[PDB]
Amino acid sequence: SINECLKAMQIFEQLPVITES
Amino acid sequence: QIILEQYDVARKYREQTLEQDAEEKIARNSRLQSEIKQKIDLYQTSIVSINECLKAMQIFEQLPVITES
Amino acid sequence: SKIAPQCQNLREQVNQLIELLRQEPTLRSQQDTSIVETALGKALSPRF
Amino acid sequence: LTLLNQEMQNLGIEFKKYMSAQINDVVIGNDREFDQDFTKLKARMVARLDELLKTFSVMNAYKRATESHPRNSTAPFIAVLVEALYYLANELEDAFIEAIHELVKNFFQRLGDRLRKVDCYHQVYRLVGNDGGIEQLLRRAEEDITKALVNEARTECDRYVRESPRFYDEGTFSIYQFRQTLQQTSQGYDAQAIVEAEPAIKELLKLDFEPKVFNTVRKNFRQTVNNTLKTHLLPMAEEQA
Amino acid sequence: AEEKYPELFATLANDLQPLCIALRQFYLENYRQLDSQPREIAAMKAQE
Amino acid sequence: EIVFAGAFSAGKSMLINALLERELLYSAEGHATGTECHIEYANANEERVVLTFLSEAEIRQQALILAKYLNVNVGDLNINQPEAVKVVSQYCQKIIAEEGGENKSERAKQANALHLLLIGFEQNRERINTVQNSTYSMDQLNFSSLAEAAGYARRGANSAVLKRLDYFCNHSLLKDGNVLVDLPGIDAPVKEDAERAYRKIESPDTSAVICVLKPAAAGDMSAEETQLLERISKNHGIRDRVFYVFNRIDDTWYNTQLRQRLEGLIQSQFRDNSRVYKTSGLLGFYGSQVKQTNSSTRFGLDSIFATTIKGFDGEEETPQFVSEFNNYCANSGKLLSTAFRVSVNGYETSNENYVRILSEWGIPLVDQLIHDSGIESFRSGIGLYL
Repeated sequence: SINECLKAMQIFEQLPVITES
Repeated sequence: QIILEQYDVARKYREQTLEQDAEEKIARNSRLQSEIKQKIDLYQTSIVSINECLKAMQIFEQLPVITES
Repeated sequence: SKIAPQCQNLREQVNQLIELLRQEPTLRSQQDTSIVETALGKALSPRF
Repeated sequence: LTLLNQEMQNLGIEFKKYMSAQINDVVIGNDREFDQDFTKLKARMVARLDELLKTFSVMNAYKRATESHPRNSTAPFIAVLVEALYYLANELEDAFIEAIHELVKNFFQRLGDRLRKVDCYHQVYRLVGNDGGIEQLLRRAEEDITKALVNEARTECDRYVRESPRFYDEGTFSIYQFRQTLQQTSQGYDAQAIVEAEPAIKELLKLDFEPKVFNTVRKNFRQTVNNTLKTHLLPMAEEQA
Repeated sequence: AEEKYPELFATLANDLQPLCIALRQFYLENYRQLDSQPREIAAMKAQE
Repeated sequence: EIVFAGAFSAGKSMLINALLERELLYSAEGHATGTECHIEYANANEERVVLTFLSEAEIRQQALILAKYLNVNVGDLNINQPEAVKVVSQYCQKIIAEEGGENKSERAKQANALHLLLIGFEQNRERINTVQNSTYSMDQLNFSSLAEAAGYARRGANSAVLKRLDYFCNHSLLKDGNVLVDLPGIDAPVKEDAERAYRKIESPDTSAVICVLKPAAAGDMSAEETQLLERISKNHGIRDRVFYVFNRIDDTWYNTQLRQRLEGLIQSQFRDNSRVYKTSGLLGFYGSQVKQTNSSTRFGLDSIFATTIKGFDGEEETPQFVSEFNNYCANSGKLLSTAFRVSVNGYETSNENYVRILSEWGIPLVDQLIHDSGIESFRSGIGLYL
C-alpha cells in the first residue's frame, strides 16, 4: 500500500518480500 | 564483479515503473515546448504590425521570426 | 498629422513586448526599457 | 549470458593495459620509430636556423619594412632590425608547424596499423559487429592533440622577438655606426651604404638567437609532446572502455 | 515638419532593436534545445 | 517556512503588507526594531492572534543603548517615574524643535524612537513582566477583533513594546500551508539578534529565503549586505534555494545614473537570473487598498488617507502615495505606452489632480499600476516553486 500511494507521484520504491523458498 | 553480473535482474525489477517515468517525462517536455510556441506567435503578430506601421514612412525594418525548424 | 490606422494601436503593441521581457525571469537582468519608454513618449504627442 | 558479461569487462581492462604500455614506452624512448622522427625534427630545425641567418640579406628586410607602411616610401634606417626579428621568428615558427603536423600524423597511423593485429582489437570485433567507435574517437583525439601542440609552438616562438641582453652588445656591433654612413656620407635616400654593415649584424643575431632555440628544442619541447600525448589519450581510453 | 518629425520614429526603431534582438535569440535556443530530446517512448526508454 | 530578510527600515514590513493586501503590520520608519511576525491560514470563524512583550532588563538595555547613542544623562533612569519621563519627554520635544522634526535627521529619529519607546513603556506599564515575556490572546486582553488588535498594534507606543505576533487569517496563499516570517535586520545594534537571523537562515528547516537588497536605490553593496552575500554565495547548501529581490525600483524610473549602475551590477554579479525579481512594495500595497475605495470617499482620501491627508496648517498634505502617483503618471513613463492619456496640470494641487485623474479613468489605471508593480508575478513564482 505504501508503494502504491507513492506510485502516483514519486518513483522511489521500497523493498518487497516474495518467494522466500 | 558479482554486483555487475546481476544487471539483468535490476532491469526486470524496475521495468514495472520505467514506462510511467518515460510517459510522464515526455509529457513534461511537450507541455513546455508548446508553451513557447504559443508565446512566439504573440511576438510575431506584434512586430509585424510595428513594421507595417513604420512601412508607410520609414524603411527601418525589425527582425521577424519564421521557419524555426 | 500622419495619424494612420496602423499608428492607432502602436501604443498597445509596444506594451505587449515589454510584458514578455518582464515575464522571462532570466532576461530581466538585461532590462533597459527605460530608454525605449522616453523615446516612445516623444513619438506620440510630439513636442518640439 | 553471464559468462559473456564477464568477458566484456576483461576487454576493457586489457585495452587500457595495451594503450598505457604503448604510450609509456614512448615516454621512456624505447619506441625506436618515434625517436628517429624526433631527432630528425631537431636536426631540421637547427639546420634551418643556421641556413636562414647565413643567407640573410639586409635588403630583403628593408623591402619588408616598406610594405608595412603603405603610406610611405622610405624607412627610418632602423626598422631593418625590427623586421629581421619578425621575419626570422615568423619563418622559424612556420617550420615548426609544418614538421609537427607530419610527426603527429605518422605516429597515429603507425599506432593504428599495429593496433589491428593485437587480439584485443579483433576479439571485440569477433564478439560484436562494429568497431565500437575506436576510429571515430581516435580520429577526434588526433585532431584535438594537433591543436594544442601548434599553440605551444606559437606561444613559445613569439618570445624570440623580445630582444635579449646580448642584443645590446656594443662590442659586437654599435648602433651609432649609422652616423658614419649618415654624417655626410649617404647623400641619397637609397639605403645602399648600409649593406657594408651586414657581416657585423649577422654575428649579433647569431649570438642573440643561438640561445633561446637550443634551450627550447633540447630542454622543453620534448617534455611538452610527451605530457600532451599521455594526458589526452588515457582519459579517452577510459571513456572508450 | 519634414525632417525632424520622421526622425523621431527612426530613433524609436533603433532603440527597439537592442531588446527585440535578445528575445528572438533566447526563444530559439530554448526551442531548439528541446527538439534534441527524443519523442518516441521506445527511444526514451532505451536511454534510461 | 518563508523567510524575509533585509536591513533595518528597508520596507520589509511594508513589503509583507503588500503581499496580503492588508495592513496587518506597520511600516513606520525607525520603529520596526526586532519585530518578528508569523502568519498562518485559519478559517474565517477561527481567525485570531497572539502577542508577546519585552522585559525590563532588555528595555533598560535598549534605553541605555538609546541613551548611549543620544548621550542622555540616564543615571539609572527609572522609567517607572512619570517625573523623569516628562523630563526626558521635554528633552525629546526640545530636540525635536532643535532638529526641526522627528524625521528630519537620523539622530532626531532616535531621540523620537526613545521618546516613543519611553512613552510606549509608560502607556503599557501594567502588561509588562519583569523577566518572562508576557503572553496574552485577544480575549485575555479584552481585544474584540483583529482590527482592534491591528489598530492597537499599529500604534507606535504598542508596537515598540510587542516582541512577536502570531497572526491567523484566511487567505488563499496560506491555504496550502505557507508560513510568512519576518526577521530583524542583521545590521541591528544587538549582535545576539544578528546571530539568531543567521541561525534561522542557515537552519535546514527553512523552505525558502527572500533577500531584500537596498543597492537598487543606493547603487552599491553595504558591508553588512556584502557579508550577507558572501555567506550565501560561499554556502553551497542553500545556494539552490535563494530568490533575490530588489525593492523600491521606482527610484530608478526617473534617475538614469542609478539605473545604469544597477543594470551593470545585475549583469555582472547575478548570473542566476532565473530567481531575480524586481518590484516596489510601497506602490503595490497602497494601490491594493485604493481598490477598496471609490469616488464617494475621494478614492480613499476621506477614508484611507484621511489621516495622512490632514495637514498641520490645515492645508491638505499630499500623501507619499499621491505624490509618487503624480510623478509616476508624469515622468516614470510606464503609462507612456498605455491607452491612457493622463495629463498633469501645474495649476492644480496634488490632491486635485489625484481626484481628477481617478475620476477620469478610474480603476483600470490602478490595475495597470499594480500589473507594473510586479508583486503579482513574484507571488506566482514562489507559489509555483513551493
